[PDB]
Amino acid sequence: SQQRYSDAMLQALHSYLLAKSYYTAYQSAPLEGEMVPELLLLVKCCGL
Amino acid sequence: SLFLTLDVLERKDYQPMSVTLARYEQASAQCYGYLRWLLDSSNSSEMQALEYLQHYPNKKSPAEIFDPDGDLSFSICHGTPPTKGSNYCTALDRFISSLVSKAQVAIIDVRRRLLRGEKPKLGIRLPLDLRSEALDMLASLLYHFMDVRIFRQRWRRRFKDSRGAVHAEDR
Amino acid sequence: WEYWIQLSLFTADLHIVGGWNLATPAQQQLFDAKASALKGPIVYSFLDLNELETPQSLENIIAEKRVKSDWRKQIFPSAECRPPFGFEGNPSGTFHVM
Amino acid sequence: HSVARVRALYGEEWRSLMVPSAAILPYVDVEVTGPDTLKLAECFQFQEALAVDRPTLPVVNVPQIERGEAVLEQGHPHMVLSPDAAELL
Amino acid sequence: LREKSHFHSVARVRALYGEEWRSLMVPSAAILPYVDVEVTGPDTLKLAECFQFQEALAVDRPTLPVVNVPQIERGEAVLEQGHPHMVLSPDAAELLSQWGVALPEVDEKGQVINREAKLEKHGRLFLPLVDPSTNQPFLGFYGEPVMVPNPAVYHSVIAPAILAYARRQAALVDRAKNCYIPPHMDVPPVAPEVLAKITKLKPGVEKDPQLGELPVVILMDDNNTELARLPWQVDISSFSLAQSSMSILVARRLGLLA
Amino acid sequence: VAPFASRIFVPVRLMGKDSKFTKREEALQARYAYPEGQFSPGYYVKAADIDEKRQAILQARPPRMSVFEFQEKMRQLKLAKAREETERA
Amino acid sequence: QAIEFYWTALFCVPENRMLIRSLRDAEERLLAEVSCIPHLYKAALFDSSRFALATEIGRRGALQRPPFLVVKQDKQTVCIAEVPLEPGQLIFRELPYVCTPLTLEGGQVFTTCFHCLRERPVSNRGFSCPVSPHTCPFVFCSWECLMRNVRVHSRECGLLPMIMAAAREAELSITGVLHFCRLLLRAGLEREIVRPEKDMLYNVLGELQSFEESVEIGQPELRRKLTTLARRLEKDFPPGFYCYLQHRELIRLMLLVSQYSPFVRSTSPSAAVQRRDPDASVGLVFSRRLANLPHSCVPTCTYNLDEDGFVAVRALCHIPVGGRLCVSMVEDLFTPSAARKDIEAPPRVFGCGCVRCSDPSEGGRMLRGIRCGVCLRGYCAPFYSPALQKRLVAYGVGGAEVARKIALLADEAEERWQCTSCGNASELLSVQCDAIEREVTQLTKKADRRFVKGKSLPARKIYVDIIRRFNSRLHPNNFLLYNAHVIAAGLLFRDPGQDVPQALLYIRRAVIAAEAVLPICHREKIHLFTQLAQISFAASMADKLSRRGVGLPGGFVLEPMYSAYWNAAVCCGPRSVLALTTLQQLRMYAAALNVATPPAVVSYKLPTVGVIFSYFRHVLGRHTESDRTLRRLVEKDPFRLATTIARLGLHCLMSLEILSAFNNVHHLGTGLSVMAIAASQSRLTLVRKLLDAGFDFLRGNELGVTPLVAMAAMPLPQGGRSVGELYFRSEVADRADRDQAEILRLFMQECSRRDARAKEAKTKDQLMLACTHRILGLNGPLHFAAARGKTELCRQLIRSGWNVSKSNGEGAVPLHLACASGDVQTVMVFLIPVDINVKTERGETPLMLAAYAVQRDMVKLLLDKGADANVVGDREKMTVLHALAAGVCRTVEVQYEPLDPRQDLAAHVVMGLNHASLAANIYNRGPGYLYVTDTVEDRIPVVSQLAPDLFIFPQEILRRLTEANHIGEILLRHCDHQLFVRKTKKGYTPAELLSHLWERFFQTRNEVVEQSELRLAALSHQERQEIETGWKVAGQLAYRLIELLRAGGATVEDARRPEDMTPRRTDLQERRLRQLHRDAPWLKAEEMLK
Amino acid sequence: YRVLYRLKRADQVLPTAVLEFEMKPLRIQVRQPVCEMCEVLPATLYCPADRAQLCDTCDERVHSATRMLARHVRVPANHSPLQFGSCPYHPSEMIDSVCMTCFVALCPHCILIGSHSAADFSEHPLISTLDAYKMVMQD
Repeated sequence: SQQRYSDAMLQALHSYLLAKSYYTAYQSAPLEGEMVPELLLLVKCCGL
Repeated sequence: SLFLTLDVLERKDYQPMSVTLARYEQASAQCYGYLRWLLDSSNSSEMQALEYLQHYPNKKSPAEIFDPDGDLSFSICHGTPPTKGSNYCTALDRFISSLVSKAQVAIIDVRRRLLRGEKPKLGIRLPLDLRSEALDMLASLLYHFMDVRIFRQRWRRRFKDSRGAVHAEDR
Repeated sequence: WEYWIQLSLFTADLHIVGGWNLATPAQQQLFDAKASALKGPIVYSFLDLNELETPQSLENIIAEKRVKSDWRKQIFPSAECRPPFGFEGNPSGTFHVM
Repeated sequence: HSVARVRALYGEEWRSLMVPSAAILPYVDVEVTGPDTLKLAECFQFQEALAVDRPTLPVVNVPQIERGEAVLEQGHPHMVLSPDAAELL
Repeated sequence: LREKSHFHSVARVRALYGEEWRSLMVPSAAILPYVDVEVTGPDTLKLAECFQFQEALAVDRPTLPVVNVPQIERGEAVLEQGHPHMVLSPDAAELLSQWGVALPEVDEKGQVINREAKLEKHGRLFLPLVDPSTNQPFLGFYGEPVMVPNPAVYHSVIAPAILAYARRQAALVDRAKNCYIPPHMDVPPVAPEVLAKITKLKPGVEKDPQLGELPVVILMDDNNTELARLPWQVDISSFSLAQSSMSILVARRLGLLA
Repeated sequence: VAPFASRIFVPVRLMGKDSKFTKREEALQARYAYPEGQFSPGYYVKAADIDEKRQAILQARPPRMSVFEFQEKMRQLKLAKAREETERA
Repeated sequence: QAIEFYWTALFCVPENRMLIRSLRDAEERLLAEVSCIPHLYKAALFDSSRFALATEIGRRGALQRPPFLVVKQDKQTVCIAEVPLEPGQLIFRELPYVCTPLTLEGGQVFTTCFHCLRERPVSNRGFSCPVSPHTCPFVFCSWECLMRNVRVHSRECGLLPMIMAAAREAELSITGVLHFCRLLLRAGLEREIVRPEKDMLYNVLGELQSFEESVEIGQPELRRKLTTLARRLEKDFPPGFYCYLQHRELIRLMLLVSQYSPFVRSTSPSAAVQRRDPDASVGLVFSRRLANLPHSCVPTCTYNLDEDGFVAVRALCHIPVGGRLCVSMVEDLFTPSAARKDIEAPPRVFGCGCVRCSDPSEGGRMLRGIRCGVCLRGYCAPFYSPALQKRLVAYGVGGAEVARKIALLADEAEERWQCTSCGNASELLSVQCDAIEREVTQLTKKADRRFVKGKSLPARKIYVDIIRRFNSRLHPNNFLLYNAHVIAAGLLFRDPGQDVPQALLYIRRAVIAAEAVLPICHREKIHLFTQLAQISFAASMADKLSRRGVGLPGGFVLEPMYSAYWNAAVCCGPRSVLALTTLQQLRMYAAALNVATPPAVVSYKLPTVGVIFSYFRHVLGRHTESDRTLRRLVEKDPFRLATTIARLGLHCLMSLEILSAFNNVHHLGTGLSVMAIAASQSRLTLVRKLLDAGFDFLRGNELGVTPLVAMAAMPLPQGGRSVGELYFRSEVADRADRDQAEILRLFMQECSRRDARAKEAKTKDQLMLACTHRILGLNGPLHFAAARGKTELCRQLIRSGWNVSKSNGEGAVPLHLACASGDVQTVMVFLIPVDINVKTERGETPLMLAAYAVQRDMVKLLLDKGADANVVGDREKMTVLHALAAGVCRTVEVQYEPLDPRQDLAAHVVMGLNHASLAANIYNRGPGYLYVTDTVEDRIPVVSQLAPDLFIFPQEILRRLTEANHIGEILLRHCDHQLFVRKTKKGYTPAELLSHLWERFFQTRNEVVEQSELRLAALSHQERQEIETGWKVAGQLAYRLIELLRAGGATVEDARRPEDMTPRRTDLQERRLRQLHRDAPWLKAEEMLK
Repeated sequence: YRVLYRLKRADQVLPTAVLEFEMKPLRIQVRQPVCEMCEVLPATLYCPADRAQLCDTCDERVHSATRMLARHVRVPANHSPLQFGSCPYHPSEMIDSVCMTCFVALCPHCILIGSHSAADFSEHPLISTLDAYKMVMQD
């Protein structure tokens, strides 16, 4: 929100991978849709 | 900048072998004034450089700065092939380019002698014992013929615009 | 010269107070060309004034015009310097190096 | 090796009189909001509409309660002229 | 902030030290939640009856401090465990220097050595303060008694000698050849043998007919020898430091409650 | 108990012996001395009184004196009084 | 006058270079000759021996007498003297009867106690109101004041709005009226306890001077509004509020308050040690003996409010026999004559006949000087206006009858200006200099509102605009010019700005203007001289940024600090906190300049150095130089010879003769004596040679640091060679600790020789009696060795007889300081025979300081030897898991100190820039250079925020959670289940206390990263990856520790706290019994006996 | 790494200089920036493209007027290049430029009057000191 756009890369990617690691052993589905909020962070900060 | 380099050069402290006497007096922790460079390096150099011109010792009056036998009248008169062919190389644009070139040759030679130390032979009095007729010619021209409104206008926009002022130099 | 002594002493506290070049710049160039003529490099040795074969002070070397030390039988410390003599009495004091 | 380590011990000279305490402070946020009673004390007006000051009529006869304490003749009030009536006359 | 105490010297110190005028300020809704307090009832008002009673009775009934005082604030120790730092009291150091006696010192274990030599011919001037009922000195911090200066030595030798010896010799030589400063100045020295035998003190009330409650101190030796009737009521502030007592019971024991 | 200090030290108790320090000390303690009447002695007393203050501010100045007259006073003071003192001596 | 003539030539020709240069030369010469205390007073401060028949009783009983008699010529209160009074002599030394702070509008409190104008002793503790305990503000601070003033607040709390509306009808200072009604209440409740013929209020009216008739006919607006307030004060108040006093006598008492009550400044003991501003609050006090003085604007005495809260005055000048004792009622004595004699001024101030208030040019001080253009030399002084003069002749000689005679028998605001060189009083001069006067007053008021609202940058801009434009039009003593100098110097040293040498100008002309105008000693001269040497040292540093030569010499940085210490001794006290903190500033600055010799009376010279170069070149190792070259060193610094010999221990016969002379002088850098610095480093052979030759081993410095205390205070030398629970430590530490044990043993035999020769003067007890001021927290030698991890030293301290259970400061046992050091062996030797559980005044064990530091083998060691893991505090209710929580994420270290080594530029120079200082948070690799950080709290256990590497890099956090999780594991099987639910003072379980402090650490994390340092900007993508992996795992272990402190307590059916249990009889009885045990400890002896 | 050298020849040891020093640190005076057009607020955000330091009220009026100025990335004010500064040849001007072919620190006055003042550039590259600090840390 303020000015960084690069720490917002790494926290979104880390919440992506930590959710995914739980989502591949708790249940057999890597994408579960709940990772959309930081997916929106990933694309916008990649493009900016 | 010819006059601001002179301004910085005279403002520097120079002193005899009492440098080592002041090193022994540092471990003890003449005696009237020690720190002078740092105190007066607080205001802008625009004010100091104009008053460096103001109190210059041996300047030339307007009556004989236009001496009809002198070198300024000579460089506007006899010589100077007329503006034909290409570019712009008019009369005094060559001669207060040659005086600036000669004044650097004197001033750099002065600075080289101050690095050795070359103490003077024991006002505003200049660095070391100058007979500086080229510097005096340039000083009087800047002393009688300009105005301070545009001296401040283009040199304030030169110091706080050190990038744009040197790129517009070539472009 | 300050960063040279800082390098030799591992100390980010040492700061120079002055210096005295006891050699002309033309003499420095003559020594550089003689070293390349010997096919060997130049190493800076930071010696204490009292570590030499016969100790001289700063006032001794200026007045007498010669540092009177036999450089043949003299040992030159390179890179790491020992702490300057005195040191552990007045660590935050003024010293000299040549 | 030396020079750097021994200089650090000379920095230990002026940290000698410097001792860790036994404070255990758990900094936990406490909120400010609430009734501000110095506001309420300084917003309060009177309702009598006291008039402007004029020259006054002091009362000549009054029991003497001068300077707070009660002077008596031999046990009774000793009705006497007031000082501000002496000033007016 | 329109005063001749703002906008001036109190601000030119602060801006010299590089802080703001927005600070030194807080609304009075953050003083209370940040600084926790515990409740004070009517007993703090009733206890404060006798603290101004020491202050108001000053020029006639001088107070007697306790030299066995800690550096720690009261109400934290138990007086049989916990070893605070021993110190001589600030107001006791003022009073002992005012009367004209040398300044003593308090040991770590709480015993005050006597750095004087004039005492031995007329008894003790540093004696334990003793309970009025059980006739045993108050066990202060490690079992050693709470001890106070003795006014019996004070009024007998020192108090008349300051005016009679020093002042009369100085006045009759300086004024002739070329004010009533000390307090009390009441009942004379009783007897040198009464001076010789003294060891105990007792905070009592007495003074019935035209005074009602003006506390005095009763002076004893071994098997309850009531000797001296000196006023010198005890300092309740220094006594409560010596006992870490914190409440009204000091005025009950000392009799200062009225 | 004393350390039995050595003979190799010459103390000198820094009192009046050596001119510059003997006047620097009394100059610095001159400011710490008792002032004369400068205080508020109860009653006020004013000396402002503008018209005599023109004269009372003149009142102390050196003589207002020109250099051409200075040359002739130093000629009449040096030459003439030298002729008198050589005749006497 | 050399300044004066250089300034007028600057007005003739501005700049001109030589004019502004010779001006700068002449001003700093003038400063070098005025900023020096006399050498006799100089050596008296550093003497250091101060801190080491019926006729005879009469002699020492008469040379202690109160040096004043309150004699009664006319109606005045003239105070006479009888004894030659040295400056710095305590005179009255009383109690303040009643006091009020600066109450103001906006509902603002000065964050100190409303009563007892002091700093609060504990910031998070206080006493309570009797009427409305915690709705009324203004909590009390100590039990010395709750007994002092609880009834004067009980009568005032219900009537606070009642008096608030009274002060706005009759327009007055709100503090002037709120003090007066407090005087009415306290004196009224004293009339209840005393007989009704004698009282202090009975003494004040009738015996004091009490200007009345001068107020009726002069400054009549003073009388009308005091009548307006008193008419209000009579009719809607109870008659006992004003002690049943008459209306006319009420006017007398209201003048008695205003004209005898001074504004005092409450210095604070915590901001003094934290280098910030003293004088944290300002307000009125009243005292009977203080009011028994005549006011004079040229003082012979200055009052203060001490930190123990005693109003006392000292001696400024050298008042001889038959002298006067005078104080300034004016709190800002630099204030001009017109505002001294303001229409709102107190009557005692308004009638004063000092030379400053009678002579128009302020007695040669020339405080209102504006350039007179008629003669173009000298400055013209203003006069009193004719409107002022008519109302002012009621106070001098027979002022009463001359006032009434003119009133019955018989341009006003404009006042004239008179030049002091040629004497011109034209209307031209009084409209020219008036025009300059209005312009500078309007400009100073413009920055006055600019600074008060907090917009500090333009406030400095127009103050600097005043100093640059008017400047030569103003005399160098003006109230407008000097107030511009002080603000602009401070705001060009702090604030955005500090070009640095322009601030060096503005503090230099400030100190000159202050010494020529303000009296010989003043409270403000403490502040101005401290910042004069501080900017002088920073300008010495900024020169060393530039061409690297000498900088300013040692005189210009030491001597302003010396005068700051002398004004600290005269004004605030010779033993107050402010004088000791400025003295620690003096010693730290002396160590940076390397002067190392206290100015004393001895000054032992060596006039035969030229032959003993065989020893002098040996001690400093320099076998090079000549005769004159180190003969400088003996005259400039004889004591550096003693310090180098003591640190490099030489036991030669010539060495003993050298150190024998230097005994009484301590030092100037650190203040340790010759033997004290000899034994601080392990120099066992030199220490033995000094003790058997009769060297002094008992005296301490100003803080009380005896050589044994400083011996244990020294950090153990670590980082040496090789190794020695796997408790390996360097052999340099091994030889240092054991040789220091031999030094302590030799101290014990040296006591034994001096105590077996005779009796009394018990050197054994004086060696044990060695502690320190509360600034360091009353620490003893056993305390210092425990905090330093010296195992062999504290073992010998135990055997010799120092008490293992001795307490310091906040009730700390040496076992607390041993476990804080982290050394396992020091903890062992303190419990070899014990207090394995023990409490402070806050209620902490060694186990909870073990969990705070988060150390695995320290918690395991205490649990093996029997530490009770269920101890709950009685003041914090804080347990061992409550200490592991918030020790996982602590942002503040609490540390004892004599002064901050965090904001001093001199501390970085003296103590150095190395790994040891970085671990001690001395200097900082942060965003700002020094600036002003978050103030945290003002406690004498000085709290300080840690470095901003805790928040940025996840190395210290990730390291700390790994053994914090393991400490929770080893405490899981030892602690009970009730402590996992127990609440603290803020109502937190140990589990969600950790969750809350993790969120607060996260909020401070985002705040620190956003403000940022450019180390974060200069980060590669791999290092940014490693940081974000670090904080993800840090959050992983944070929640894992949260579940560890929560899941253990999920198997208990009882969630209510133990004090909310329905109790069973005997616990009611015994809580009442133990309450009376602490309440009345004296009933024990009468109970078991009778 | 201590090496001791002995030279056979005395026409191989030319002594150069005698240097005296003190052992006490010397820290750079650091200046966290102030707003440029109005020295009324401390700087909060520095824009490297505009190479200027501004407060919050000035960032929203310089860069928030045209559309090409809103695209400027802005960093916090402690990333400013002017916080390294004395330029000891001409004091009271801060170092904003570091010459990379010379490894020397210059100020705007120090490039017009001082060392890099004559005919130069295209053989004397200069940058901001914020970029220069980034290359030391990222080696």
